[PDB]
Amino acid sequence: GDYPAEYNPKVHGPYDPARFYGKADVPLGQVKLGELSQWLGRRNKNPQAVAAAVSRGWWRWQHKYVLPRKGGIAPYIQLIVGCSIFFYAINYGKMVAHRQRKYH
Amino acid sequence: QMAFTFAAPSQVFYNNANIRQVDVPSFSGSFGILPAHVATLAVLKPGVVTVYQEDGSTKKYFVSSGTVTVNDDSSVQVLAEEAVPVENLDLQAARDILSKAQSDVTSAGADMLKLAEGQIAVEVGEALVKAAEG
Amino acid sequence: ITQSMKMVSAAKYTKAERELRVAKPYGQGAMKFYEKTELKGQLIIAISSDRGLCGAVHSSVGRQLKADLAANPDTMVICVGDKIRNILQRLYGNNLAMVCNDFGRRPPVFEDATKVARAVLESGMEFTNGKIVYNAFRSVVSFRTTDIPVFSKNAIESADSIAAYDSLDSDVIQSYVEYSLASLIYYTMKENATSEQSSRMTAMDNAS
Amino acid sequence: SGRRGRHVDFGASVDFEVHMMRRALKPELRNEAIKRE
Amino acid sequence: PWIMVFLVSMALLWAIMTMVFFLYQPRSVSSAKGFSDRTVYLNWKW
Amino acid sequence: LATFLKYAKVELTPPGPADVPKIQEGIQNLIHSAKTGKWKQVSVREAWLNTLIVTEIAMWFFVGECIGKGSVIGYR
Amino acid sequence: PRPLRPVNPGKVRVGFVPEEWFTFFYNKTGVTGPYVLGAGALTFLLSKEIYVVEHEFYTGVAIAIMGTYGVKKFGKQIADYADKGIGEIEQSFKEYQDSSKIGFEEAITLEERAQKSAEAQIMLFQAKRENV
Amino acid sequence: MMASLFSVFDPTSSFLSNWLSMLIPLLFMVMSFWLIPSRPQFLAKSVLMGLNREMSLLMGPASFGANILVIALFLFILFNNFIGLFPYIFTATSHLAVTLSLAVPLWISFILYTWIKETTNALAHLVPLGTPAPLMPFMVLMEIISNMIRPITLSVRLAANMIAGHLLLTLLGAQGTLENLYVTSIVVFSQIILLMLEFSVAIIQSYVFMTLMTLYASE
Amino acid sequence: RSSIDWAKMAESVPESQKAMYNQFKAKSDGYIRVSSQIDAQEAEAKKEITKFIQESRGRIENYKAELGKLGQMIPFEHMTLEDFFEAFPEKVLNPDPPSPNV
Amino acid sequence: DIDSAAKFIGAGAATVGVAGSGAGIGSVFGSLIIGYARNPSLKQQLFSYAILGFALSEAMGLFCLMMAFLLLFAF
Amino acid sequence: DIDSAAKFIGAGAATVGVAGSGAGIGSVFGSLIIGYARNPSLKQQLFSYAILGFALSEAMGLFCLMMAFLLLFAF
Amino acid sequence: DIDSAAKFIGAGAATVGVAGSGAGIGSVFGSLIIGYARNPSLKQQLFSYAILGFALSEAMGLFCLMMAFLLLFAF
Amino acid sequence: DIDSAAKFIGAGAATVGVAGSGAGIGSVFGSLIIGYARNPSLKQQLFSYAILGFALSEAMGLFCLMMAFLLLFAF
Amino acid sequence: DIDSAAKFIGAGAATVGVAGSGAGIGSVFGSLIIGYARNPSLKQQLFSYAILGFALSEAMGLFCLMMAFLLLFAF
Amino acid sequence: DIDSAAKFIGAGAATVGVAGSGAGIGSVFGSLIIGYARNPSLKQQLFSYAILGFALSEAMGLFCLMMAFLLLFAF
Amino acid sequence: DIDSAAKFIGAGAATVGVAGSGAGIGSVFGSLIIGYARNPSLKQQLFSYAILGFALSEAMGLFCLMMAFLLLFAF
Amino acid sequence: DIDSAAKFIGAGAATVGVAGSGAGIGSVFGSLIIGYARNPSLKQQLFSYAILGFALSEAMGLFCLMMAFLLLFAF
Amino acid sequence: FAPPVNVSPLIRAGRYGALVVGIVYGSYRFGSLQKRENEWRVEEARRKVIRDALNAENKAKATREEMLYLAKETGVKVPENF
Repeated sequence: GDYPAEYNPKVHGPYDPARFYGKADVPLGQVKLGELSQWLGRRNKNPQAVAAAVSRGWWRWQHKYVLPRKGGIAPYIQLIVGCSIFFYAINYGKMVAHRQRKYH
Repeated sequence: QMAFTFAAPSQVFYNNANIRQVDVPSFSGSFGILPAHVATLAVLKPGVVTVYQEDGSTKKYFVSSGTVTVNDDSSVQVLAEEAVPVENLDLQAARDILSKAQSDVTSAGADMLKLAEGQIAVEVGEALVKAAEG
Repeated sequence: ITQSMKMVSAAKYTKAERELRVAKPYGQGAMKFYEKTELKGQLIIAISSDRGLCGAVHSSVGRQLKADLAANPDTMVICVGDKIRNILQRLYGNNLAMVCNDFGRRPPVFEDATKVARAVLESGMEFTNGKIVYNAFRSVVSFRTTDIPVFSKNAIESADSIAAYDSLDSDVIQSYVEYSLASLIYYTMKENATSEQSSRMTAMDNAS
Repeated sequence: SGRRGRHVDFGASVDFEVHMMRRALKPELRNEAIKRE
Repeated sequence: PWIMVFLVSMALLWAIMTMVFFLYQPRSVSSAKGFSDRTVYLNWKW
Repeated sequence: LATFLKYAKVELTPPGPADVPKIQEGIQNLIHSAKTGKWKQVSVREAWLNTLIVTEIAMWFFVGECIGKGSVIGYR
Repeated sequence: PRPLRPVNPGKVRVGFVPEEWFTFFYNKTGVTGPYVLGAGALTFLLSKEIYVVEHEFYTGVAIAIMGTYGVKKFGKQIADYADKGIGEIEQSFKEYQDSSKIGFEEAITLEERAQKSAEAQIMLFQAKRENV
Repeated sequence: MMASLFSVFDPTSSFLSNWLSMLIPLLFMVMSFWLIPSRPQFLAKSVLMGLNREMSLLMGPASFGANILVIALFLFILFNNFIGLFPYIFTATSHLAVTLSLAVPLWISFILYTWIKETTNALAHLVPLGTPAPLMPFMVLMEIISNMIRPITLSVRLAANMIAGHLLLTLLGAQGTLENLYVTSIVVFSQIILLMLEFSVAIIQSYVFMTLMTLYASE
Repeated sequence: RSSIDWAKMAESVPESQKAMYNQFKAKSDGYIRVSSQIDAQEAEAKKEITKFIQESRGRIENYKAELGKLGQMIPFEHMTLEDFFEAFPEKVLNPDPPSPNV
Repeated sequence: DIDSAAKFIGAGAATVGVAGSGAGIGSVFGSLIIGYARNPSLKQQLFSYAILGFALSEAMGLFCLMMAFLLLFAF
Repeated sequence: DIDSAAKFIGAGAATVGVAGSGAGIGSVFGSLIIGYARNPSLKQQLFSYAILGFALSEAMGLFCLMMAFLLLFAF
Repeated sequence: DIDSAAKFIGAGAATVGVAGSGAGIGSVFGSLIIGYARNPSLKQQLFSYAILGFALSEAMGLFCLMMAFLLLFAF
Repeated sequence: DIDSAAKFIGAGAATVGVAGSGAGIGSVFGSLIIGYARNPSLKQQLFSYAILGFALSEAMGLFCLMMAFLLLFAF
Repeated sequence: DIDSAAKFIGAGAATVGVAGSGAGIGSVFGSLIIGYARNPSLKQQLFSYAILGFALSEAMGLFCLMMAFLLLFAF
Repeated sequence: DIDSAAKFIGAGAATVGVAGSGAGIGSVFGSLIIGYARNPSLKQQLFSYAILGFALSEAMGLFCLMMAFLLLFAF
Repeated sequence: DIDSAAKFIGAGAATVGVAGSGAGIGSVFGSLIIGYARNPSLKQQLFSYAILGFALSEAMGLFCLMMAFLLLFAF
Repeated sequence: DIDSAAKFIGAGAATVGVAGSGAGIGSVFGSLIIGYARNPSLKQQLFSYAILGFALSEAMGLFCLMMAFLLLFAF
Repeated sequence: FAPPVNVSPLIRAGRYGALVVGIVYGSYRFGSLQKRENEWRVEEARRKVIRDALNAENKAKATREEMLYLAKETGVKVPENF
């Protein structure tokens, strides 16, 4: 649980966990869809790599919604609604078994 | 075996005398004091401090204010502020003071201090009206 | 005038010792609560009058106050009498809060003790222990200077001997102090008003 | 009670109680009951 | 799966314990007050 | 709620009777592109916007189906 | 480049939704675009019974009413109480660096006046030769 | 008045099972970056410092450094009770492994520490003070059984209050219609009142578990 | 016809810290109305003055280094816990004493 | 057929345990009156204590209501 | 019949929380008497608290009676 | 004869709210004694509050008695 | 032979309510102890209030006993 | 035979009515403690009134026990 | 074999009178705490009276347990 | 047959005992309010002892609930 | 098969009797609060008396629980 | 917000095409499943009446057997009809 091997504070600067200090890659929102499969195959798919990407996205969310000074209740309501959506997607088998309509 | 001291600042009624029982209307509620009572210190409110003397004769005394102090060696010291018996009281003066206090309460308005003093004089007026009718 | 004022003070001794027939048991029964709790300890009260040619009684009070200043220099002093304030001004004018005046020319009553107690407790100063130094009355020809230890609300609330005293809360102990302190001052005033006159009658007689 | 709640201590309450107690002695004893100050 | 639930709850409790252990606000109060009491002066010869 | 109604007035108009060649030109532009190219040459953000636009358009089918069946929550 | 801390968080519409999710649709369908999309998605999830209105949906309503009431009542009190302590930490922090700079300049004059004793030490032995 | 519903504690709802419903405190963990804290970080620091100051008189010399574990337990209970009451998140304490890990091992550690270090205290805490000779054996047996079942009672209580709250909430929701605005509004209002009661009960339950843990660590 | 500068001589000492001047002030008052030892003491005091001057210069340089460290430090507004633990090496580390509020 | 009948009797017995909750709520609020008679400046803190006690008493009542509804339409 | 018979038994057994309601109401108004004896200037606030406690004890009794009627005509 | 038997059982098991009414009346009148010992100068107001509390306690008992009679006869 | 059986069961259930009368008398006379401990000179009215409170709580107990006898020899 | 069986059930139900008598004895002697703590020189009158309270709650307990015995045998 | 079942129900229902012994024991010893806090110099008489009150409450509870064991093993 | 029926009846009976838990917790927090009326400086120790009493009363009531569930399922 | 059923019902009815023990534990700890607010210097003696009273009330409650587990298994 | 510009006529045209097609498709499907639900409700009512009569007879026999078992257990008299 230390800094990644692509980070050196003499070159980069202070550690922001929401940053990627590795190779300067093409942004995900600008891939021209003809090389998108090669773009998805370019990224490593180890559980360490996907955990690093998930934590980077989570810390980007923290830096946009929590870590600013005037942080409101919006990040926590956002987390609650996302958790309710995801656990409804988990419990969709139980939800579809009861329902309200019979034909629909 | 009770050493009772009833002492107004102008009259001293009992000076460590032997008294069977002392009833005292206090801010902690009216209570009766007997020999080997609990140590308890109480703050007097207007009303009759009736003393059951050891000869079988009971003498009632009003108190304007004061403190009641019961000690663990069975000794009481009721130190009043004004105290003359129920024998000398004028009912009409008590009613006039009560009416004046009620007028001061009604004419106080936003004056919290005058309202408080009118309430105090209302308490004393009710106590005096109640005591003089015996 | 010293021989002529000898019988003037005798009238003011017969109206201050006969008036001590009932003001003395009121002060003995006031301290009996303090005689049982037995607390040891600021606050200093001086008892005098606003009249001159008193001999050395106010000198004795000032001597006792000078002795008291060497023990607790953080004491704010409230005096009954302008002469003690005038004596102690040059000494401790930085530590003089208020001194109650207009006393001595008339025999004391309870309203004076109530006013002094209200002046003591309504100043907002933080005090725990204290004493009221007063010139007690032993005999006509000579007396003794003593003091009564006074206590605040928190001094008796935190006492180890108050636990036997029940039916108590914050309001009862607060309301008991501001009448007991107004009753001890009345005992110091009535004894001092005899000693300040009975020892002045002989000071007028010594020149007679 | 309402005494302490209105920033009035027990000395002033004592004074009012004793004044009203002295004043109820008209025909013989208001003269010989109050020494004033 | 009760052992799995036990391990999950224990790991969550350990994570919360590490979160609480690190949840503090550090403050710097090592100012220059001690330097003012070091008035070193040279003595004199007589 | 008034400003939202003004925005809906601006941006929910049915297509007029005079712009049929323009809408058919756009339809055949999409048809001629997607069978030849221009879909493997569109960025992820732009294609995501196109798919979300298509989904929003398709939602009017279900809204009009709820209009055309009475109760909104399923049939009856 | 060093990170910077903005005063305000990300722009939020409809209470919890990001504003960027709405402004993404401005090049295609303006303002009522995202709202029409959200309304159509809600009506699609309700109509097909994908989003089942079961007993849990009547608890999320009771959660949201209490949740809106608590935020709309205690929101400014708690935020101002919290933001008061952030400044007081900075007030504790600004009493460190400001005092340390002035405290060091005071310590310079302590070292400067220690040299003044050495400056006046020369005249000390020039003052003892007069008594002879 | 009509019917009710049940079977909501299923751990096998999908492939992604309900074990992700216990990791949601990690999302609500306060992750700190800047030197000057944020509003949720400062609020959490104030809450934890207040709890530490309140429980400082109950720590003791044996568990002076174990207050962090007690605070982590308090946060664990609070997050498993508050976020467990949200409608689409299942009750984790319904399965008793969570309450087992929450309550049982610390009691086992405390009773083993008592049995190893102070055996005299272990044999003397069962016997009440001032108890004569003929009053001994029934007190001994009753106190032994009660003290051997007490952590089990605490765990079953900490599960059962949430079980009762969620059952009553689901029962109130199931007896609510949609076409009748009056009945739905009454159901929603009663669920608001019940949710306030359950939130208060959850906070008080976490606080009483923290206080019992601190007082038993003082023993 | 002889006198010294008493003002600088009085202001040189920190009064009570070097009160032996005041005893010398009482001595020199009565004289108002061994030379080689003083010259040797002048040489020794000159060497000690040079030593104290270079020590004071070193202390002044250290204080200037501390002031430069404070000036080069980033402000406490846009600073992180990593930058705080870098500029202040007190830190919280693995081989540290256990505390509740570290 | 006797199982649902005994479920009815069990729920009827199970609803008795709300009596103790009612008595506890009564004791809490009566003692709130008594405690408000002495030092009425602590009104907010004593009302907070009253709500803290009332919530736990009604939680004990809800335990028995839960046991009544578990026997009735859940077991 | 046994289902309606057991509904009768369940209704009778459910009408017991009114005992807890009555005990709570008695405690509330007795403590009103006690707390009005000391500091009687607070008749308004004391009676407001007595009304609140009586209302909540009545709420517990009405919950038990509502369960008694639901065990006789609904469940 | 089974249904009338269970009516009897329910009417016997529903008349134990009189227990709680008796407990509440006892608490009311006992605290009336306690609060008349302390400050007897409010005797009429204390007794009026006692009458109010006893009336509400007997009302809670009469609710259970009404359910005992109306289980056996009416509903 | 089941109707008289239910009469016995209902009477036995009905006689639980005298427990509340017993607890009420206990609280009344314990309050008499407490309120005569202070004010010993009020025993002519404290004992009258205790007699009245005991009479009312025992009257509720006797009404419960009459309810027990009505389920056995009157209905 | 079910008549003697329900006699046994009725006596078992009637024995619950002694719980309130036991609670009344506990209340009267606990308040004997409280009333002897304040002003203990009234020990004889306090114990006479405590014995009166014990007798008047044991009367309710013996009433319940006699009801149980009567249902078992005399009824 | 109905009557053995009845004796089991009567024993289980007669063992509810021990609740009153528990409540009375709690009342008398909590009041022992109260009455020892005020005036603690009378611990001898306080503990004597508290043991007497506990003995009588336990006597009521043992009377109920004896009635249960007699209802199960004598009649 | 009737075994599971009596399991329902016994569970519904055994869950009554949380009424005493509710009454005890109400008494604990009511006396907490009374004990905070005087001496508010002992707030932490008052809260500690109130939490102790609440936990022990809830332990007894949940022991009743635990025995009810043990009677219901495990047997 | 009615014997095992009645053992179940008697076990539940016996487990009702822990209610008064929970109420007594609540009473003794609430009076520990009100006896520690007054005279806090006797904390050790007051907590010792609380432990004794809680132990006796818990002994009564576990006697009820033992009579529940005795009918269910050994009677 | 930002001032609104008119939507390019592909979202509007497809939107209203889907709207009108959804209206007519919903009408057609509602009519067809209304006929289907009518006939399904009729046959379900028939089989439900038959099943309810069979279950009522079975439950009457079950209650008779339960009352006989209760009479044999509790020892009460056995009525000639139950």
